[PDB]
Amino acid sequence: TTTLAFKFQHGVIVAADSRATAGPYIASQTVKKVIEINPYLLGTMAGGAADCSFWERLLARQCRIYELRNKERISVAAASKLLANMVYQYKGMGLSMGTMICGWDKRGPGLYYVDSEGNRISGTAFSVGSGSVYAFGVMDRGYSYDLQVEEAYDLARRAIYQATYRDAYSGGAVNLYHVREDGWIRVSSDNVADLHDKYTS
Amino acid sequence: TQNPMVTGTSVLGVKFDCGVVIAADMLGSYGSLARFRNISRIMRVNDSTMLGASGDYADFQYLKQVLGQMVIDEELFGDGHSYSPRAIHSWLTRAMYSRRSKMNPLWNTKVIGGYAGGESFLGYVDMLGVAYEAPSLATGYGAYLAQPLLREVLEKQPVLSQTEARELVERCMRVLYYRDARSYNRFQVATVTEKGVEIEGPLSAQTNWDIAHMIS
Amino acid sequence: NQYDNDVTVWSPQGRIHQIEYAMEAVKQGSATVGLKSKTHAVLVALKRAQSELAAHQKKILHVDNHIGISIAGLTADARLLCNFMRQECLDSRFVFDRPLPVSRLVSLIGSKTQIPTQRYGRRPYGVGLLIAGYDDMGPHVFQTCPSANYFDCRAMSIGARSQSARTYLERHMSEFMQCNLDELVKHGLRALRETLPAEQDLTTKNVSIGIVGKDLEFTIYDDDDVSPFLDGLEERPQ
Amino acid sequence: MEYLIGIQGPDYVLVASDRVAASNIVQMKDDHDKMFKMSEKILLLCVGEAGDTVQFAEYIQKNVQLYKMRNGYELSPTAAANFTRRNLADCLRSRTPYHVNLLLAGYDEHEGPALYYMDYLAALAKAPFAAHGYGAFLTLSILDRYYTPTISRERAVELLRKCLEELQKRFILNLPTFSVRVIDKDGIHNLENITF
Amino acid sequence: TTIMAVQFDGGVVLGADSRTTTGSYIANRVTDKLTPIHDHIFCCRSGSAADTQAVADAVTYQLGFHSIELNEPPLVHTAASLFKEMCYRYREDLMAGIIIAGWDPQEGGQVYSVPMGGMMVRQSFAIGGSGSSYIYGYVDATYREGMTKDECLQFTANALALAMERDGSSGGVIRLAAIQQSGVERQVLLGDQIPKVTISTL
Amino acid sequence: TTIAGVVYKDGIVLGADTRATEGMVVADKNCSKIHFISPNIYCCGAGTAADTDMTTQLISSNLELHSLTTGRLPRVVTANRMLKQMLFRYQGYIGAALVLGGVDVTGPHLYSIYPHGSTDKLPYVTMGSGSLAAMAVFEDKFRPDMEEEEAKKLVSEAIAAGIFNDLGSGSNIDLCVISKSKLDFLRPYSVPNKKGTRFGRYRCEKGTTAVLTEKVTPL
Amino acid sequence: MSSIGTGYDLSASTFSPDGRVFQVEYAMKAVENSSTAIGIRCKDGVVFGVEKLVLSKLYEEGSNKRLFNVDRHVGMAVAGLLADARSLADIAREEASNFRSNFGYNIPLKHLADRVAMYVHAYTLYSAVRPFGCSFMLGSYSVNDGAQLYMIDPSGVSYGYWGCAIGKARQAAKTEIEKLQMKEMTCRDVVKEVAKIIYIVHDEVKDKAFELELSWVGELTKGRHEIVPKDVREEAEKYAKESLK
Amino acid sequence: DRGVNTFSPEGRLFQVEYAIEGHKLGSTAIGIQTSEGVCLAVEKRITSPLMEPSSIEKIVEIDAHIGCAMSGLIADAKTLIDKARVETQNHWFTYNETMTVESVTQAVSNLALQFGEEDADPGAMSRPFGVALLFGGVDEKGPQLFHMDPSGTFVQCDARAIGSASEGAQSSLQEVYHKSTTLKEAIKSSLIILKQVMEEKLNATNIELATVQPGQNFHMFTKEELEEVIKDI
Amino acid sequence: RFSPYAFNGGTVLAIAGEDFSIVASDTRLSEGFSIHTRDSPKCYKLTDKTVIGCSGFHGDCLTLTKIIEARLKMYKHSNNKAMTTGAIAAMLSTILYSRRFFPYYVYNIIEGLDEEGKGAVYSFDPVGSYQRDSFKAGGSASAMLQPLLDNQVGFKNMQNVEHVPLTLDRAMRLVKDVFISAAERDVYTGDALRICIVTKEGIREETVPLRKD
Repeated sequence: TTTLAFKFQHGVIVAADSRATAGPYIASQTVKKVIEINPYLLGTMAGGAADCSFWERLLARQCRIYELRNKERISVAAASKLLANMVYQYKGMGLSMGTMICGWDKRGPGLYYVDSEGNRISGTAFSVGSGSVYAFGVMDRGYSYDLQVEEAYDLARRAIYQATYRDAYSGGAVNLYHVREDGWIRVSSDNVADLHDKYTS
Repeated sequence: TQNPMVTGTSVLGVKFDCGVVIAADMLGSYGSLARFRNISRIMRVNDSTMLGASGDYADFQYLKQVLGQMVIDEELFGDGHSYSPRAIHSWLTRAMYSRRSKMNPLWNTKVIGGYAGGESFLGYVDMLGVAYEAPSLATGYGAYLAQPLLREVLEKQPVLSQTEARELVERCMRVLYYRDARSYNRFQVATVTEKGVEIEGPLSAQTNWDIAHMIS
Repeated sequence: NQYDNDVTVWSPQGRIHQIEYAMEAVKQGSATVGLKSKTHAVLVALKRAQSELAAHQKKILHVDNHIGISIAGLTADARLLCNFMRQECLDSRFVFDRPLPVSRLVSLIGSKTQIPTQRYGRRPYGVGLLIAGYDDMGPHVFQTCPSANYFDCRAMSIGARSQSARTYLERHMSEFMQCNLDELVKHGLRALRETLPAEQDLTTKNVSIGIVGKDLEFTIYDDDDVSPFLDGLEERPQ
Repeated sequence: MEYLIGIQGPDYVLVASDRVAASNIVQMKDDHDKMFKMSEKILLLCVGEAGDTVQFAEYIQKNVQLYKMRNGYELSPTAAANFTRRNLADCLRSRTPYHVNLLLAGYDEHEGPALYYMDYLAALAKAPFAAHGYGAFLTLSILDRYYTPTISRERAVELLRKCLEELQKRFILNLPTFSVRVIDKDGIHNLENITF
Repeated sequence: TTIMAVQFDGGVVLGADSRTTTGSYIANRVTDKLTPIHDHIFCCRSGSAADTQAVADAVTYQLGFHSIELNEPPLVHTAASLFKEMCYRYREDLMAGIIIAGWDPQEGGQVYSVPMGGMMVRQSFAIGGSGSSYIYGYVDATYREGMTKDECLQFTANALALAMERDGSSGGVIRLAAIQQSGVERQVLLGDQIPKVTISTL
Repeated sequence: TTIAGVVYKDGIVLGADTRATEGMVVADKNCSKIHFISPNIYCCGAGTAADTDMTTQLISSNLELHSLTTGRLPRVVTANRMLKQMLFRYQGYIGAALVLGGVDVTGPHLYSIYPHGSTDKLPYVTMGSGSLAAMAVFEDKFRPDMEEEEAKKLVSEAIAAGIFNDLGSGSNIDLCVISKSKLDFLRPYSVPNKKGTRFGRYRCEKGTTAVLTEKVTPL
Repeated sequence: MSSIGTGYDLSASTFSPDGRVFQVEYAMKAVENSSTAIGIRCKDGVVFGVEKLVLSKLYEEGSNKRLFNVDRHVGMAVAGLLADARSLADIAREEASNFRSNFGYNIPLKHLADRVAMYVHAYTLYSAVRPFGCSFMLGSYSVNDGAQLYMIDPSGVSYGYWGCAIGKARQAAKTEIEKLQMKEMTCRDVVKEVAKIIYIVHDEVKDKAFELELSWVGELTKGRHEIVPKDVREEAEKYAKESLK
Repeated sequence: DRGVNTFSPEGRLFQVEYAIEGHKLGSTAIGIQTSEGVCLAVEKRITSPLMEPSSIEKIVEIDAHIGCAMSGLIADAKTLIDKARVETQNHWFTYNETMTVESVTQAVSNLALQFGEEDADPGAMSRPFGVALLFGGVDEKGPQLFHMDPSGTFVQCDARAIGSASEGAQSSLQEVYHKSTTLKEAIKSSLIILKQVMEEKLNATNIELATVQPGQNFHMFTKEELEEVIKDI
Repeated sequence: RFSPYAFNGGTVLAIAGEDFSIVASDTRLSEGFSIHTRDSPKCYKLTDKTVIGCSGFHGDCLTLTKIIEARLKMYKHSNNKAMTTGAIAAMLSTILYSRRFFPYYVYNIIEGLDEEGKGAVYSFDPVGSYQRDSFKAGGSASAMLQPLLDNQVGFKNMQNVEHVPLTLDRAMRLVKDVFISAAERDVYTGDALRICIVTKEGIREETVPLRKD
């Protein structure tokens, strides 16, 4: 429903799509940066906006879940990452807010996708996004998106979406960091520039 | 920048340091809004035997810092086994009290000029009422930073390490000028000198008002 | 006896044996020597370990950018006290921003150590500390007891069989004062070796040095530059 | 505050409750597959309604509380007792710094009268009743039930009441809401009912 | 409010005080006595609003009372004026209370202090205070000189208060004058049938 | 709102008050006593806002009780002043209570008026509620500033009667509370200035305008 | 009695049928063990004379010192265990520092002495902690309160003295004070006297060896507690030595 | 009676001397630092086949690339390990990278001796723990094995053994284990030494091995891997 | 950005360019608290090792509080972690301050420019709200894009070949520094006196004062 960390579900994977951006949307403070951070190999997330705030809540989420997963020898789910983030952030509220992370893992009841925002919204949908400009994007994408898309098939879907998105979008100094998450692993498909993909596609 | 509303204000205090001494003129007179409650007030404090400090801005606020500095010094001197008040110690400590209050949305405003002589170094330092420390060449305080300081800086630019005497004429000159440009001034002003003897600040001495000029 | 059931138990003489008995614990610890000149404060220490097939973990601890300590006694307790001192030294650096006085820091340890010795149903801390610190009044090397009293020495040795080492300290007492950094460390090694038997002469591996002074901040040499001080051998001077 | 859309029609053949899946932040819908009726226990429901975020928040705490009584008593907790305990818990949270008005919707099995629905206002008021609406919508639906009331109403007749509402909701209401989850509850399990 | 004043005497102090504190039209205290003690060493004359002065007045009384009995010989006045400072440092953006402290301690010898509502404490010869009791600037300056004679000081205080009550509105009714020596406070009450009336302002 | 005065006379202390206790300018109740009797020794008049005054008297009464019993001294009005000043500060200067504390010590009878300020206020003779100055102003006028007890008691009653006449808020009976330090004579009817007209004629109705379908007693 | 596991020396809440408290008494025997600290009131100041115990051969000045500055113008000489003395220095210095801050005048010795004594006395009452094993003197000059000398023991008493001794030799040392007129007498002459008393009282079994430390707080220092000059110490040392012969 | 807090004329505390003995009571654990990685081996020593051998653990993770074998009272150690888990991830929030073997070990050791039996806070120990921990992992710096004692003396090791065989095993390690012995050979050295304290022969249900090797995270050896080292001892 | 209210302003503008092992950090040589500049001398820059050089600017009250703290965090890090201060010191400090300043809005941009204790050069940029990133261009102050661009155009060489056809050397960066400072005075009117550029290497600290042109 908004950008900055966004995910949509498939059976085979989830798509992880994110921006590299510095500051507010009015200027960058750097050009080289990747804001993409790997908190656990369960999935990737990274935002922007109120910078301290996103990093703080995810770092708590990362601490709790990772200790529990690693020691217990029981894999934590989509539901668990989401519950930790939710419980923490409402408490901390009044100390700036703007967390926009997308939680993925495969569970006993099948693949589960929950969208975590800083209001305290916790949502499953066709595609969800939290941050800013993807709000427009969910409209075109839904049409070109099946319930279950293959990984390869999904990579081609991202390339077209983006290539039109750069033409519409007027935010510069970004990269589209593309990751497919095959469950409790995370691999990086490509980290292609938004300026490159308009020519290709 | 913000500053609290000031009632009793200390304003224009110059300080320029010469070898193993500093000369200062600070007003001895603190107006409270309008009425000059104390024409006899002392903005000069004794941290220890070879330190002095002189402060401007809200006079009230200056007294809060004096006590904290005072209680810390009282415990630390007298024993002098290796611990006592030292030139670096007074500057930083006083800066932190000011920082502590900077964290709150109301800060206690005084802008201070430390001249000290510690364990081996003669120091002339500037402390702010929100914090910050540095060694300084010449600094003004309160109203002196906006109004006279640049003409004082200009005299200093050929010779930055001149004598007490040359400083003494400038400072004596500066009160006739104080009256002319700013209002909440008196011409009974205090001459403070920090030396190796101690911190001396005799009573208010005066010279001409000189606002009787009209020649164009 | 029953002059040492708790650290509140007085003897008719008017002495708590547990605080005294806590000093006997310092003798179980490893030999450390503290020496000062007029520009450096030097700490010479014995490191021991259970694996000598592995590098020996330092017995010199970090307190400030010009303060280092050498412990003799209880290892956990010395580290335990160290943290109170470390917190204060680093805090002193924020607030006061002088290079903190050895005499000032040491008295604050005296207030905390007094707490359990004053308190019933507790043990004193049986660790003796030699602190090297350099402030702007020059070096000081101070000894702090298992009690709470301090000595400002020019040279001190507390630890195992420390008497043997003092015989050296008594003999070159005049010399310490004039020295530069190099000279302080060679004397402390010659002292250090004496504690131990006649036929054991130190290696660099089990020697850690914490050097403090006017020309330097805080550097710990574990074998780094230990080899030249050790050179010029002298073996157990009686 | 009331500007959701709930209706619950109590009978003792069934109790039909429906809600929209339409938790919307920004301009699009974060939930539109998540169910808006939460499972406290396998025969008990709480439906939390208010702000989008505050809804998810109310349920998780409550879920722990229902189950806990089940454990403590060693039987299913009393319906009357739970409903009152859910009212004390929503008033306690009201005191706390974040002010939370929450419309709760209690479905319980009671010793009488049969299948029962106990009704909760945004005055944080527990009330026994038959014929209820939650949300801004409560006001029209309670009134339609009032013209034609039955509290032992069969399932066919429940569909007729529903359909006169659904066409009205589509053109006269600000909730055209083609995305709805509708469920009819017998005393043993949750059955899914037709959606218009 | 009240005209309060204290002028420094021979080695001790001469006081003046009014008897009304007014909040505009409504009298906060119809009767105000600022001659009473607050220990036997120190006395103060309290000005500003009624509530701001009263709260300060009871704490300096408590601290001072404990200090003379605990020490065994009485405390000095310089302590009393610092106790008032502490309070004002908290209340320097909300309330204000302009206290002017005078008496004499035996132990270190005579003191005249002004502790302000911003918090300061400084030694003066004579200070007169209140908001509308600042209108005697000429009067205080001409009257006070360095070591003024006791007979002159007595007349000048009564005379200054009179100029106040007539000219400022806030002032009014019985002037309470107090002359203090080393261990004793002696008060005289000057009629409000007596007042010297202002001469031709029209 | 309320019209309360208490006086220092040549006898002891006479408190005068109108009955009515009002929540604002409208009567919550037209019965009871505005001037309240506490322990035997302490009487307190109440004025200004009702909500703030009744509760202040009540809370101080516990404190004063503890102090009286332990100390075994009779209550002092200066003492009473300090307790109200400290309590009201604790609350943070919320609400309006002009309070009239009056108690007899072993010396003279002593009367004080404490407004809500949290002042250390010494009167001479005072009246409270309404506007503090406005009520106080009367005392200077009718009292020559000391006259015999009986003459003074008719005088307060007469001055308080005038405030009742001028300000219709006060209504019903005027009570005089003659207070010593063990004798509390509560004279309901010192003067009745006004009273209502009889509610003799009904506005009752038979059931045919509203009816009843139940009469049962649950168990 | 002294060997026991319940009460007596474990407690101090205990009373004997005589009324005694043994623990508080054991604390008193502890102050006795080390050498004497004397402090003499003049009508113009206090002069101390302290034996400063030489416990090694690698001494520097101020090592194991017993002279503390409680306040700017208060000096404190301790006798008995130095462990307990360091904690007592922190508590006394702290009560004084806050006093100066608030009152803004020189701490009256009568007040300071009452507060430290209360603290010692709170421990003697308690069986929960032991009481300090030292006895101390506080001595001072001011013109706001005069020259004052006070003494606080392990029990928790504060009374003023005009010349006091704490430590082993105190019964002998005190006698020498009755000989001297010291109530009226310059602080310059009294330094000569404290030095000669100490040299004669010392013997090689109260403690091995000492370093003479005298201190000023009087008309000479102008109301400052400072250590005496190198000159002053040596002439007073000399007079001690000449009287010793 | 006399207290336990007291120092003895030997010059050591009573409670602490008892705690070392507590280390000696339990099962033996070997932690060997090789420069190819750090292996931790522990004996299961099961007496019943109804037990499920996976869930007998005595190797627990401080970190995701540091493993720890613990000895003496199994229960007493577990608390120290619980506090350790919170610190390692906490370290990730602040530094923004994972905790070292050295940092974690010094922080737990401060807690090890704090003991005041009477008149000490209930949020602090009345008695010390009788556990010796062996923290073995490879971290940013490289393979490190640190040893922690119940006396709160921490030291760096390359080969350390603790448990009933603690003195015997430790001597025997110094002999075979050197830094001219590879990682797989370290696993063979530990297995031989293990047998005297064990009641039976070595098996793949009677050892549990886990190795943390460079460039890899902590791996718990599977039944096949345990069995390959069993074949050649 | 924000117009000084929360904390005192003290102006100043920071430019940062990273090469490969040489990094220039420049800020103006002034201490301000008031509209006038007190003294040219400053202690905005503080070095902790030759390995790391930190610059805190703007408000002077902020500048002293955090910089000393950074010296404390360094000390702690060498002891416990056993990695000498550098990159590791830098990531840690930016989180704790940026929480501290951002509810009551941040008026200092601290920039840690160093080498890691394992090696590889990092130049780190906070907005004022916690982020750390490695950069080869950086602009920081209210004018957080005014320098950024020159480093983007000249260093990166994206649609540019006339500053270098590749990427700048050490000799080239120092030449460019003097030029950039002369330029800044023209655009930004919040400076007085002198501009100080410190060049941070793993092997040489350099300092140069340069007059305001």
